[PDB]
Amino acid sequence: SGPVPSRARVYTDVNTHRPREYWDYESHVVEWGNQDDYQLVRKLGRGKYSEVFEAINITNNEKVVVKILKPVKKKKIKREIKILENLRGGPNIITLADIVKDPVSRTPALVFEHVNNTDFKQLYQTLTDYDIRFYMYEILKALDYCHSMGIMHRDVKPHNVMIDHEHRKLRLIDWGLAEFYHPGQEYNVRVASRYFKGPELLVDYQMYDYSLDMWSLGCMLASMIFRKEPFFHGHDNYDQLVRIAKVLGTEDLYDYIDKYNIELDPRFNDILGRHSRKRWERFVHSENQHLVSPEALDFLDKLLRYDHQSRLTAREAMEHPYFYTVVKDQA
Ligand SMILES: CC(=O)c1[nH]c2ccc(F)cc2c1-c1cn(CC2CCN(CCNS(=O)(=O)c3ccc(-c4c(O)cccc4F)cc3)CC2)nn1
Ligand SMILES: [Cl-]
Repeated sequence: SGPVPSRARVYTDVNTHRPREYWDYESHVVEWGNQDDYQLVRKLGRGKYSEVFEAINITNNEKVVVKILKPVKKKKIKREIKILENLRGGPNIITLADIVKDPVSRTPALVFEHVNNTDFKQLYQTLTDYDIRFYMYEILKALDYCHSMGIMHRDVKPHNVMIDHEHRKLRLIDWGLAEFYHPGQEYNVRVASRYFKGPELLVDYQMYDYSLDMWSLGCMLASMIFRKEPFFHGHDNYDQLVRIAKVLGTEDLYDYIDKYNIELDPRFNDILGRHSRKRWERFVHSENQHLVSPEALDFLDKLLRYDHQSRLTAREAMEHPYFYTVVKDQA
């Protein structure tokens, strides 16, 4: 036969219970403003699907970010917009403030609240163990919210987390890969960034769920606390899985494959090999020990599992002892 079906352990039917217009983004009609309200100041970054500019709203002098979309499928634009609107006001979700089209070229852009991330290379290399716990909690607040709202982010990774440390402000950004979760729907595995792709995506298991975001969360925590960017440094999609096999081991991988009756690409035959599951200690050394603790390693081990159904949910994660101290201060 073919694969064994899978359903998310939490928020399973959340979208079944909502009215249709909530998730049927194909039919959302969009209302465009004039980009001429917004004047671009400088460029902030590029990417596969967009360029991002700092801009000024000339009607109220407010500073904003304009995200000019490169040509995506028309329905992916509706999708991102509908997701952003559904999540607007949620904890640590970037707030969408406008939808405009260039008046001549007719290119669409989204307008967001500005997050000030400048002097971030300092931030990277100087977050305390406490700050990492803090910002992990902030990320998790964003993921529990969007998962509870029936939405898979699918592209969690440091570049899609914006932090303004001066104001301990974190926003989860770029929802253009996000999808609504529906039980039984088979999704596109060609999502996320290579180093953050979950095993489900690498073996072509299409019926995945919110747990994917938590595998990605796992790869950021590991690469933060070990100081190894990226943690799983694969050289293509196939070899990405080998690199995970070299840490998680092959026994658990092949048990996962068997559990879900996954057809494994015959390419993986020769390369996956035979690998023992490593202890997290072999990634510790004097330069990163200050960020590694028993709690951090228990927490991380519970995110990086082959079987998506067995990874910690966002909510379960926020309850881990790792965050005991963060939870206390918030109060
Ligand atoms: C791209 C895009 O659609 C976009 N759309 C927007 C909408 C509104 C807006 F205003 C801006 C944009 C942008 C947007 C994108 N950019 C450029 C990048 C430059 C690289 N940094 C990554 C470092 N992050 S960061 O907070 O230091 C960071 C991240 C994570 C951690 C971390 C970790 O990796 C692991 C554990 C704990 C952690 F905290 C640390 C720092 C992010 C911004 N600027 N604006
Ligand atoms: Cl964005």
